[PDB]
Amino acid sequence: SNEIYAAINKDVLIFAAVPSIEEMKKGKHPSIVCEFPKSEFTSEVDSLRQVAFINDSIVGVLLDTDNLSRIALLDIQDITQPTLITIVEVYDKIVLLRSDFDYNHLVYETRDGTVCQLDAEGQLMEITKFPQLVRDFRVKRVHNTSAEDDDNWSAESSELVAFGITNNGKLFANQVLLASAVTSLEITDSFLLFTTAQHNLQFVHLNSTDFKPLPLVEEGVEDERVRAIERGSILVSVIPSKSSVVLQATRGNLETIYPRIMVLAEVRKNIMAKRYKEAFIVCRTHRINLDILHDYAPELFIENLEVFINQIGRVDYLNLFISCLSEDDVTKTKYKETLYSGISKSFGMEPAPLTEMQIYMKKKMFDPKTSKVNKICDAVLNVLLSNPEYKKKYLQTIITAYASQNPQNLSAALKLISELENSEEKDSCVTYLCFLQDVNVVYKSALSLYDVSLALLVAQKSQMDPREYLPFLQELQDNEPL
Amino acid sequence: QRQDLVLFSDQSVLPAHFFQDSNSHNLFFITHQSCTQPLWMINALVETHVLGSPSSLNESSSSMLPSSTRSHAVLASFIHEQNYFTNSLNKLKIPSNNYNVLDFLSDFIVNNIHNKPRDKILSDVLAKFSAAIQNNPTDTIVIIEQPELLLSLVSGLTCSELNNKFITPLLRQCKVLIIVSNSDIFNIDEYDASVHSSNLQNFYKSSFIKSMINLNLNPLKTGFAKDVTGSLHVCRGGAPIATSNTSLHVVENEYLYLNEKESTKLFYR
Amino acid sequence: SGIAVVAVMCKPHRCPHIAYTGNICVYCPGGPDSDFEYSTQSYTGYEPTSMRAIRARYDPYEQARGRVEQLKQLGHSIDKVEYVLMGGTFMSLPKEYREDFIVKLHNALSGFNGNDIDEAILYSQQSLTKCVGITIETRPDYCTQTHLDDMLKYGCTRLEIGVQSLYEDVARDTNRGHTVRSVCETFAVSKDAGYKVVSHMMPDLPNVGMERDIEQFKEYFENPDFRTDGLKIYPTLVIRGTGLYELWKTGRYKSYSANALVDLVARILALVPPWTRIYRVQRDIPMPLVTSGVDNGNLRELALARMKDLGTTCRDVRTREVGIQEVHHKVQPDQVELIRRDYYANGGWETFLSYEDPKKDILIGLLRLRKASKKYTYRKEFTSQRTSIVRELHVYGSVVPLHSRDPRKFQHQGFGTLLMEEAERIAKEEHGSEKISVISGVGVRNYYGKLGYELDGPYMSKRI
Amino acid sequence: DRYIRLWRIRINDLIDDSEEDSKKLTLLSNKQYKFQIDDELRVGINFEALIMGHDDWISSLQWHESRLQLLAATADTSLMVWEPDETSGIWVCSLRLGEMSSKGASTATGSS
Amino acid sequence: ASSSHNPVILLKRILSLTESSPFILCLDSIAQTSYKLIQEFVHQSKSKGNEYPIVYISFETVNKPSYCTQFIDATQMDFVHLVKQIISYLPAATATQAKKHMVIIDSLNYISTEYITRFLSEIASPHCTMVATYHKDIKDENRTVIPDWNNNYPDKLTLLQFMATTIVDIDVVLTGTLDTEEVSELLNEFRIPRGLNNDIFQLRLVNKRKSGRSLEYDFIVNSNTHEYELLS
Ligand code: SF4
Repeated sequence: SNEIYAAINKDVLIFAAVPSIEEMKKGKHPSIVCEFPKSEFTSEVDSLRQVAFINDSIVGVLLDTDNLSRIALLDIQDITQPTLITIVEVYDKIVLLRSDFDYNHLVYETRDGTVCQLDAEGQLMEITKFPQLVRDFRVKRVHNTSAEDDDNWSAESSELVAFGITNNGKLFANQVLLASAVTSLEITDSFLLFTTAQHNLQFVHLNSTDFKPLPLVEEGVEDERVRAIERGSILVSVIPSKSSVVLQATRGNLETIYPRIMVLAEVRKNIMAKRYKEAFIVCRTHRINLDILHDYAPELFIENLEVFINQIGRVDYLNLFISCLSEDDVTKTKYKETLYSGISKSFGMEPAPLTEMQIYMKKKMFDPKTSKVNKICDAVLNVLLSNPEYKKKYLQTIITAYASQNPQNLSAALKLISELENSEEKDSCVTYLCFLQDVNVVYKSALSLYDVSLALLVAQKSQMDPREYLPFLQELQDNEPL
Repeated sequence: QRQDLVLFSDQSVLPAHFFQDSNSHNLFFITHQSCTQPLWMINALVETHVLGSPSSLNESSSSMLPSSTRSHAVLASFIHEQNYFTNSLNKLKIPSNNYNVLDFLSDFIVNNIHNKPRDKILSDVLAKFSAAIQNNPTDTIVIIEQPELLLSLVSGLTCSELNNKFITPLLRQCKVLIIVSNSDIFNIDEYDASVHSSNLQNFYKSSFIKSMINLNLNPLKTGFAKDVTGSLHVCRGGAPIATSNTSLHVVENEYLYLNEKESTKLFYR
Repeated sequence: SGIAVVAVMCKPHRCPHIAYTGNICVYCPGGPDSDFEYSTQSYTGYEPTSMRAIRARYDPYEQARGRVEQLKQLGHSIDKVEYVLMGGTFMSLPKEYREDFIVKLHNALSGFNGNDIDEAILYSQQSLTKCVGITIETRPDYCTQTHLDDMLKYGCTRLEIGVQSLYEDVARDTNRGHTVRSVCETFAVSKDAGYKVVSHMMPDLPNVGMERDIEQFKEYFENPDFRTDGLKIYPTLVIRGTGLYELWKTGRYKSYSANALVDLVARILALVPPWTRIYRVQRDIPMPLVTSGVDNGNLRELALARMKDLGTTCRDVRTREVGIQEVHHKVQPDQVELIRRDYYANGGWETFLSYEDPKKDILIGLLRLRKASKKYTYRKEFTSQRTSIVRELHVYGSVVPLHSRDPRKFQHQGFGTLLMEEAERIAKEEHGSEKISVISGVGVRNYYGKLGYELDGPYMSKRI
Repeated sequence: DRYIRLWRIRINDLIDDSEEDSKKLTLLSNKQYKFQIDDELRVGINFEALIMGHDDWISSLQWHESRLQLLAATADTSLMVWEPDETSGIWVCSLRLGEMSSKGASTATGSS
Repeated sequence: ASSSHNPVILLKRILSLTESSPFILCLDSIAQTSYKLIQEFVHQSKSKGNEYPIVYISFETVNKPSYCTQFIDATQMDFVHLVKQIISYLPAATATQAKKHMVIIDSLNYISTEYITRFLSEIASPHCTMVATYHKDIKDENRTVIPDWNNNYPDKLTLLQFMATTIVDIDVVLTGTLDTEEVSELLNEFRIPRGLNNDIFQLRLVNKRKSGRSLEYDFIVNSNTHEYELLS
């Protein structure tokens, strides 16, 4: 819970504690409370080297003789001398020691290359042996589920997996070889990160068991398997709550970056809960394509557009997003689910843009009933045009919907403009419509809707000759309507 | 910083089963720019064949004396002499008794090759190795060093006769052959050897066609630095691998190497 | 667009640090005492700006007006100009001269014809042809708090204080009047005021080896004291009139060859932190009068070939800039991300935010933020509570095209707002500040007055 | 901006009309500024003409007594006299004084 | 006309010896060696079932080819012998109704030009199919010929291009960061960079017909699955 800390001096152990995280964020300096001598529970045995914690209530210590390396355990208490619990007798020497992935038990390594796990009440069970002596290792609970991208909901049982890296820098699974030379590794929920000797940040999604060696390093990934990072930069910490990774540079300054995969996971999670405001902010502030809002689930949007409109009260936000629309599947070119589906495949092969002459077949293919843009426009139009109050709040949205088609209904836009009680408001609408489209065609439509004021008001911005619009209206303004 | 030296898919430089397969042959071709010398690689090859590991780069060299080992090694050269080979390679501690060393420089020039028919010279220079390898037939490695110089020695010899009289019989008789040479002929500034000096270059091109692996030691570009000496290239030769296993192939990578006090270091850019 | 740099000149004078050492610093060429004698120090008087200054008898009004009109007539139209001053130590001169100089330089563009500099700057705020700051050259001995207040009132935005070395014998043997360590406190006091600070270096100097040259730069970039926002590298060239030529005449001096210098530059460029802008390794020199050294017109043109042969190419701002609009938009860019770095420099924590492409390492926009400390701040604005300062806003993100679905007809006009709100987020959450301030030139005091910042003294600030 | 413009002003009973209640084409730049000053006086102001053709910023405009002429001084020391054009309706400069080339006390090129 | 309406079909008919070809020539270099095309012959000409004696006459090769059924070493024979100890294995110009075999020559660069045409005269029969590769990076020996002003005759390349009825050129497809200019340069000073000698290669086909002009096309050939793609 990040409120208890233990430090070992010689012959005494010191425990410090804080009331809460918020108090530390307020300005309460950490308070030292517990001071426990050595002769109380050990009687001056040789060594005092390491220490570890279990779920805020168990503290483990290593006491080493010439060859025997006992592990002392204490169930914590208050300031008054936390009592001793059974210390075990071990017949080997310990090298490394950590906690487990959820702060429940302890894991440790012997001087031969064997990792074993022990429980908080003297329950012992051996785990694994390593193919080569290592300098670092990490124990992780791999879910034993069967789905390749974990699309199950029964939450099947899990198994303990302990990785490792040698002094030469070769990343190892339990018994699986990985990239030849690396220098770092960090594991969190379903996530593994490691930096090779070429210093590329490479990701691993923990799906299930049966690991295999990773492929030869290649150039570029469409998914988030491979990212380029500065030289000498080892990893420091991972914060998936904000989709961030923090690392240490070689000269001694911090750095923090946000790889695309964890941001995409966050936005997908926000989508699943029918929350269309936080996802918008996340997708915008990190320069993520806005089509992914519902391009990954069209039917949900077709049924939830009525609340999509209500959740986002900013007119400009809606205008931006609807103008931010394309037709392709952003789920297949930018944000493929191959971020975590499949293992041991070929890499991204950084794509190239299409040659221009071979795109026009799609242009000639276009009909209103095929494109996503037209169906989205019709949906939002019929949703908004069912209440005059909503029109008088998103006229800009309606104009954008009209102008977001190949068969643009600019005539309807000018019809909607005509009914305003104001002149400068009509001017603002005219300017907005001129932003998206050429003034020439707008003037053509203004002529085609049989009115005189609108034509000249559009022609003001036409930047054409005075003689283009003087005599035409000077004749039109006078005669009979027929 | 330091990186391992791997030259095959089996994560081994010199596979042992190569010596265990009968009815097979293989050829390695090594080229060094004559501003540097590949001796520190010949040593590694010999150690990894005999001791089974690179005993100077990746492994310590405190027990480097492979004399009287179950394996064998045969080296022959023209550029230097028997005296240099013994004194130096024993100061480099390259074995002696489970080993064969051949000179063709000291006292060989003086009317032992000169003013004699060419056919006898070629026959005898072939018979030297044809008799020196009869003892141990299937646990030896043989390396020749810069044999093209002999072309300039024999009165009027082209690439074809020398090749078919010396090189191919040697590889047919022996299991595996390693040929090392230098490439200054391709590095004359503002002069074209393709004008009339193509006879020697024919040998290089023929060897690269016949070779299986190609090792290149080349100097740095425009300038000269302190922390790095040269560049190391590995490439697939012309001929295919004559092994019996199917998954075998060659790894493809480039190294930067520094040499200092017989100690070599390899790493990446 | 229309960014303009119009250099001006001040009347000749003598820097007083000569007084306690006897002469000018050894490498300084020319000067009033030299044969030229109508020229400010460190300039031979043969530069085109020197010619334009002499014919005007060293008057700021005429120089500024003439250069502006010439630039306008050439074919470019100007609406954003930044002034730079040159020559000696401008701050040494008496009180009235600097006031009149600044008032003239602002009234040249504003069109105003008054006095009482407060009114001049007040009118210059509401003027066309906006000014985007000044660049004043000054020495460590003249950066005291009173002078800093003067510069803040004038409208200056960034200084450039040279150090020329970090060893201690060089300071006395080059007749430069300041110990090296005092420059650190100068940087510390200057930075807390929001002044971007740039330095100078010269690789080869008398009684300096190639080694010492290497680790002096290494210590400059590594030590948390010599971390500054810019650099200039001046290879040592020997002009006949300098005190350097006497050493060569007496045989007490020798230079480097070409290979040594190109190797040194290649090594140096492979260490630059990614928040410092290497200004000019290929500086501008009086060519024919040099007697010792090597050609410097294309040093980097060969250093690049060197890094392509050793690896780890440069990472400065300049090489990674894409520009305001269509400089390298011939190809559609790649993945765009936000990168945030933090470092400790001169008794304080500072943050550098940027919008970059990580696959190919280009740069689009950047921002700098500093958390004010307690042992260096003295301004009555910054001595009332905790506060943070935006030392520089830089938006080349005025680019129309982009990668990852650029705005169609909005074309990144709200791009800067992203960074501004990003800065405000960590100002409110991490710094725990109660006031945020931004420094800027007087001509651009409105691009920041729309986001809510209100004016106090020379600063644009808003609370939390 | 180096341009000189004019504005005509009329009292009531002579103010230009047909702007209101008449089918005419109103341009963007020909707007008429009318104001009811008091219960008995209304003034109409309109734009007349654009005069240009100078090398720097205008500094002094002065009227006359017996002519429709103006005196224009620039920052280039040039002097111009602008007079009405009875033939083309757009005023053309009458006299141009100060062709001497002099900038400051020391003259190199141009004038100032 | 109504035959070989697709270039791929023509290539496969040539490869599998469906249509007889008295002479075929293949060009290669150091940038891409030419022993994969023999694999193409072996694989394609076995679908029709040609187990007929695949003689492999060799001048330089040290190893014995598994894919072939014969092995002849010609480092000790002269011209007349070399013709004579091949007519036995091959269906020599007797038995006017008989089968056809396969001939693989490892190298053409070791033979003097003076006999070239005769090596195609004493053996040319409707029973034999000569296949041989030509390395273009080896310049032959010309001191013996003494090319003075009165001792002249055409060079080997033109004779090889003339007496051939089908010509195929081999090239290595560029895949990574190497282009033709710098590749040819580095080969000139012999640095041999990575990005050479792969199985996926490219071919240029020139097929000659009687009483008419030949046809020239290009192909992309893979040596893994034995599949082809014509030039776009
Ligand atoms: S301080 Fe500047 S002006 Fe003074 S002598 Fe040194 S370089 Fe010249």
